This record gives sequence, C-alpha cells and structure tokens, in this order.
Amino acid sequence: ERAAVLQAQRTAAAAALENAALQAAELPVDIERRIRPIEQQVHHI
Amino acid sequence: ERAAVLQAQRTAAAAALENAALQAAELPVDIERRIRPIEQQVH
Amino acid sequence: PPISPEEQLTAPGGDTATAEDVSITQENEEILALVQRRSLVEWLDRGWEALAGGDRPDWLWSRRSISVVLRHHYGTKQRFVVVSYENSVAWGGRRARPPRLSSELATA
Amino acid sequence: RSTGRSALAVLIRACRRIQQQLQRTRRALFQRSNAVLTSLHHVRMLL
Amino acid sequence: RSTGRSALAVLIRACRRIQQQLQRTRRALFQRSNAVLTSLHHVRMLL
Repeated sequence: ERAAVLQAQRTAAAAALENAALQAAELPVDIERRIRPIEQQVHHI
Repeated sequence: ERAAVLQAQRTAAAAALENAALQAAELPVDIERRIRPIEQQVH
Repeated sequence: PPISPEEQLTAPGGDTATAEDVSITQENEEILALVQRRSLVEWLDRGWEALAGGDRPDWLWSRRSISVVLRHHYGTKQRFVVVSYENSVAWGGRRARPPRLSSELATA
Repeated sequence: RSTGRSALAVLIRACRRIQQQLQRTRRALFQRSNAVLTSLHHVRMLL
Repeated sequence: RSTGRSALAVLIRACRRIQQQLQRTRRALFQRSNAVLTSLHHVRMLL
C-alpha cells in the first residue's frame, strides 16, 4: 500500500525539482544576458 | 523489500536539499561583493 | 553582544581563492585613488594563563580559528556538525598532509 | 574649450550610466535568484 | 598640458579597468552558480 503512496510522493515532488531546476536553469544566462551589453563599453570607455 | 528502499531514498533526497539550501543561499551574497565595490568606482 | 554558535552554522560564507579578490581591489581602489592623484594572540594566550593557572591545550585551539560546517544525515534527516580545527592535522585543518580529498570521482 | 570639454563628455556620459546599468543587474539577480530559494522551500513544502 | 594629460590618464586607466572586473565576475559567479544546478538535478539522481 505505502509503495504506491511513496511513488506518488516521488513522482509529484520529482517534477517540483525540475520546476525549481528550470527555475534556476534560467539563472546561468542572466548576466550573460545582462552585462555582456555592459561589457561593450570596456574597450570603448 | 521494495518499500524500504523506496522509503529510504525519500528521506535521503530531501536531506541534500537542505545541504543545497545553504548552497543556493550563497549566490545572493555572492552578487553584492562582486558588484557593490564596482559602484563607487564609476560614481 | 553574547556569543551565538548558530550564527556560524547559518553564516553565508567560506574560504575562497581570493587571489582575484586582491586584484579586484587594486583596480577598485586606484580609481578613486587616481581621481585624487608579542602579537595580540600571545596576550590572549597569556590572558587564560593568568585566569587559568594552566595551559589547557583544549583551550588553545579554541582561541584559534575553528571551522564549523553544518551537515545533514541522510538516515535521520537530522544534523551533525563536521568540524576541523585550525591546527588540526585531520581533514579541513590548515596543517594537513597531501594528497587531500578530491571530488574528481564524485563531481563527474 | 571644446577640445578638452568634449573629450570629457565621452567619459562623463559613461561614468554616470554604468551606475543605472549595475543597479538594475543586482535587483535583476536578487529577483531572479530569490526565486531559487523560494522554489526550493516549495519542494520541501511538497516533501 | 601636463596638468590635464596626466590627469586625463586617470580616467583612461580608471573607466576601462573598472569594466574589466565585470568579465571575471561573469566568469566566476556563473561558473560557480552552475554547481547548484548540478546538485539539484543530482538530488533527483538520488531517487
């Protein structure tokens, strides 16, 4: 009985990771989106 | 015999989350000291 | 301000390479600068020996740096604190024998 | 006059603007980072 | 001439080396922040 009970807990929260993962998989490009335009001015000024 | 292993890993996995909880909490402070000192320069 | 041990547990900080953290400052503080243009420890070690009457080596490391790393136990979900002293020869201690522990197996 | 003073404006414009560039980047990251901390607890909230 | 041109060398080194620091913080934080992601997907790798 608990086996399926635990499988549901597994399956349900296992997606919550990928949510939080792809929530934080949005981070790695942040400044790569942000300061690369700010990094333009380097050799300029 | 399955439910044990099935049960055991649930606790183990949630533990490392709190191992990661402090880990992720580093990045917001990692941001300041890499930015805030740059501000007074340009100022 | 009393001493709270659970600060060091929740403190957001650790050791770092800090090499570029010195060079970050010299390209910082010149910016700026060009716009313009018996240790204490021995006294502590003698602080106890005044109020103690003995060296008590257990205390001597307590006067030094102490590395407190909070961990969690996969079995009980509870916490157990890994500690490495400053002079400790074991892992995490500033005096340690090479080779040291690497994540090479684990990280991959 | 305009030889030295204009060569300042190239520098004057930049030394003001990087501020508003950096100021956003912080609040950009905190708002993007603090979603991680929020999302993590919600996993604990499920578990 | 030596009043300005040596005081102009101030900013010439200042504003360009300021913006050099950003490169490292880009190539430090986001090289480091991706370790958190490795753990999170490894958290499921436990299960």
